[PDB]
Amino acid sequence: DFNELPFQAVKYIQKIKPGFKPQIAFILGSGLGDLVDQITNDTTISYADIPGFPVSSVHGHAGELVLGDLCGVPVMCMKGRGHFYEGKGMSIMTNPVRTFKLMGCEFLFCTNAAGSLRPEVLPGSVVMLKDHINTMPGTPLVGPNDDRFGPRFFSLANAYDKDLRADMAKIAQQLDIPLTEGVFVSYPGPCFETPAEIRMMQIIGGDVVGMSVVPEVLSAAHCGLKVIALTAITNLAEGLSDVVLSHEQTLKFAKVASVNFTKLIEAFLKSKA
Amino acid sequence: DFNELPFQAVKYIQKIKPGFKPQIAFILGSGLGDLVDQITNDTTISYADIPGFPVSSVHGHAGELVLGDLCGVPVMCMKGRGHFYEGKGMSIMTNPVRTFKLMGCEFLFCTNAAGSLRPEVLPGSVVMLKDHINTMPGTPLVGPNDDRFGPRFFSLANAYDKDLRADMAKIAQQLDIPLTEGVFVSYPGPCFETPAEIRMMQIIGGDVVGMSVVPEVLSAAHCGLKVIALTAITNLAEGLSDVVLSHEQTLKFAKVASVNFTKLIEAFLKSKA
Amino acid sequence: DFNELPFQAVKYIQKIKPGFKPQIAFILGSGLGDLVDQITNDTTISYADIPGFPVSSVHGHAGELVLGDLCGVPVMCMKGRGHFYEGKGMSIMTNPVRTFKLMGCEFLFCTNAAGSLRPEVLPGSVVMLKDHINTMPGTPLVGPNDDRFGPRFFSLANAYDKDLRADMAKIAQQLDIPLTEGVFVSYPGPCFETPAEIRMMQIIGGDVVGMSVVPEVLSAAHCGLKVIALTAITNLAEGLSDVVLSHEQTLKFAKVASVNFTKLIEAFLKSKA
Ligand SMILES: O=c1[nH]c(=O)c2nc[nH]c2[nH]1
Ligand SMILES: O=c1[nH]c(=O)c2nc[nH]c2[nH]1
Ligand SMILES: O=c1[nH]c(=O)c2nc[nH]c2[nH]1
Ligand SMILES: [Cl-]
Ligand SMILES: [Cl-]
Ligand SMILES: [Cl-]
Repeated sequence: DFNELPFQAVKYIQKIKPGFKPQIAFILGSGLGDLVDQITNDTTISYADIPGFPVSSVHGHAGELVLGDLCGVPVMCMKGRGHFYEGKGMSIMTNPVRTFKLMGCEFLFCTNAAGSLRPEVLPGSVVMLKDHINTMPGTPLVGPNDDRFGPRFFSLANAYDKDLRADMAKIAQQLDIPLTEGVFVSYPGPCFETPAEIRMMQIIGGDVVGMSVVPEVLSAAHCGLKVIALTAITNLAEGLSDVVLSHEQTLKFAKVASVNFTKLIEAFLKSKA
Repeated sequence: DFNELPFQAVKYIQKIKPGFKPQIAFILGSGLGDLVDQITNDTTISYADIPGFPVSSVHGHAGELVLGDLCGVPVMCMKGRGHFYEGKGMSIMTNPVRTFKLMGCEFLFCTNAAGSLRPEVLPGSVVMLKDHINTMPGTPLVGPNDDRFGPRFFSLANAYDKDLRADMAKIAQQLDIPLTEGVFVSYPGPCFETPAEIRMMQIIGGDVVGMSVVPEVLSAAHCGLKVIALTAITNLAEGLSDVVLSHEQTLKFAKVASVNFTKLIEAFLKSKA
Repeated sequence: DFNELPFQAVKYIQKIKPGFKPQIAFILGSGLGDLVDQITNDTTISYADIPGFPVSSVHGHAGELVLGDLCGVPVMCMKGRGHFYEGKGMSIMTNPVRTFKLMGCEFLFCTNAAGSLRPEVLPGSVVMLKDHINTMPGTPLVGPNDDRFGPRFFSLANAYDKDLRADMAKIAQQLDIPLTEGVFVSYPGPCFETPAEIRMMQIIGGDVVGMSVVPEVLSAAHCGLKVIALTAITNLAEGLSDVVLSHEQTLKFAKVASVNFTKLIEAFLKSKA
């Protein structure tokens, strides 16, 4: 029955907001939740009410899907995501991503907060992801394949769509907002990484490290939903500075990064309208 | 009851083909399924009918065990394997390998199709595996130990038997068929690897990358079944060429590689008869 | 109900030994089990009788908790641990560690036997751990967070307490016992590592490799229990010598290492009394 959930999600969403045809899906991580306040003609749906969507174990911290118009683009925005560290496995974002796909989104704009493995890319920066290295155990597609959504095996050669990256690089350049491209390393968490793990990630070629992104990106590649993913850098990774990592610390720099992050998103959306 | 399955498999196989005493076990991966057509005095058993053997989730694509004589050697050939990405865990090949052991095979000849991490080892090549690096989560032997089959802890120093490798290297040299030796890196799949993951695998010392081999090889080391393993290279690994990876692409070069792969297997078997 | 087990463990332990107020917790791995013989005013409790404590699958090899006075310090010593390879997941040491915490221990002294990734650190040596790289799948804290014990996210910057390391380095220097500091790499097991895996671990910056430590250390960091961890080197890691790895081989050098290991522990305890 897990496999049917996106079809039920679609029927539910279509009944709540008849007529609505989203063009772009968003996943809103730390610092970017507030972007939903800018959506007009909006409808908000609790994840508790949408089949297959993640429900947090923390009382009062369940996410919401916001549907509406943003900068001339019809969007469906997940305010909140599920993570591998929640204990529901790597497939925790597969049904939501398939729901974006079936709703007709042309692509997914994934956002998250994370640490920089490069000392010269500082807290408060935004980075555009160009590839990943997965260190979470397994992948979301382990298990029987649902061929309704995609093939048993699939290439990750364009997992972070090349043309969307070129589109956004042009926007950043127009805005004079620095936007490096980096390789994302996933980590299971929910502890932050040790300093030795961070040095390992540098050795194997990582630029950014975090606890999300990979599950939803792999689920998207499987069902052929294009992805662009940008990250708010909230700290240099463990061992690279003397800052104490904590969710409070994360949220501090996520707020900072959100100022330019929002300018990039708005200009990008206006360019797609 | 999972632990008893090989004893039931043996009783079943012995009833279907009384008298048969296999000398060598094979696991036949992509391109090498057709080798079963060369077996004489053959009996074929659907995996569905053998306790503990893997049954695919894909309608009509269940494997078969073929018992008979090949080039003067009594063999038992698994046409098809189970993989970690099927979602039954790392132990999906443990009962079949224990079945080879209890049936009396002197060793296991493992075959698979995979990508080359070395640009100079080209698609259509055959490589002999000499060691592995496991990146799948856990190992097949996680869980209580079945001491009927092997010890709680076990060395992997000769996981790809040294003397069998020397035997096969002599065969390849006699035949003038190039046969490099390589370190195999396992990957969970069922996505292919990203280009950054491939560079990571090069950095850590890999030569070949694929989605099988390790589970059955670790299960074999535990129960003391010797292993020789050869791989058909079906592509350079992701990012090392501009080919699009897909199962169709795999099968294309598996057919090519199978020509020399079969010559090596036949000469090797004649040398053991 | 898993989450309540440490509270039940505490009530049970307090009833069996009313009044007892441990200052330091120990986990006793290979070669160091015998240290419990030196505890006075001792009480011994089978793990079978303590809620949440690990019970081995091997008949007759269940561990025991020993409570008493050692070198002027009230201690609670786990003689035996649970491991990831037992198949109960990464959380197999979480309840025992939380039990140490609730009992009031000021820190945990973790001990284990393991392989050296450095050829110049020889079998029979003792190493003090300063950091780790986890290669086991996931972490003990994957799943809903029990905020009674610690936060959803947590830093590993001081996972091997810096001041305890300085304390012990002074002891080793006073005793003229060599004590290098090393990065520990965890491995799922229960196979030992391949030679290629060992070279990978050297490449990524490891100094010592073993099948425990990480689960209990991460559980301790989550609930804020300070850790000092020392390792008995029982072999150079696979491929670095011609010794055959086996539990028998491990136990051989664990006995050797235990002589200086015990001197270090005794002097360290006297310094804390
Ligand atoms: O895994 C992570 N590592 C970090 O450094 C970080 N910062 C924010 N979020 C993060 N996640
Ligand atoms: O994991 C894999 N990587 C590849 O490049 C490949 N080619 C065939 N089969 C393969 N499996
Ligand atoms: O994973 C391990 N690797 C080893 O070399 C070793 N020696 C003792 N115990 C060990 N565990
Ligand atoms: Cl985030
Ligand atoms: Cl194959
Ligand atoms: Cl130990």
